Amino acid sequence: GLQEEFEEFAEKAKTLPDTISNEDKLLLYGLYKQATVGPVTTGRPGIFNLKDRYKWDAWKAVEGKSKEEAMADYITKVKQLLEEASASTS
Repeated sequence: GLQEEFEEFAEKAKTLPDTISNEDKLLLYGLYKQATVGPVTTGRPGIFNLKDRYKWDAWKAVEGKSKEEAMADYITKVKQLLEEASASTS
C-alpha cells in the first residue's frame, strides 16, 4: 500500500509545474533518495560540483527519517504541491 502509493506520487511529481521553488525541488529529491536508498553514505561531492553538492546536502538534511517515514513525507509533500497548484489555476 505505502510503496504502491509512493510510486504513484513519484509519477505525479513528474507532472508538477516547474514554477515550484528550488527549495521544494531539493526537498522532494532528498525525500525521494531517503525513502529508496536510505541515509546517504556517499561522500560529499567536490567543492565545485555544486549541482550535486546541493542535491547531496538536501539528502543529508533528512538522514534522520526512516524509509517508510520518508515515503509518507514525500507523498505528503507532493500532495501539498498538487492541491496548491490546483488552487492557483482557474
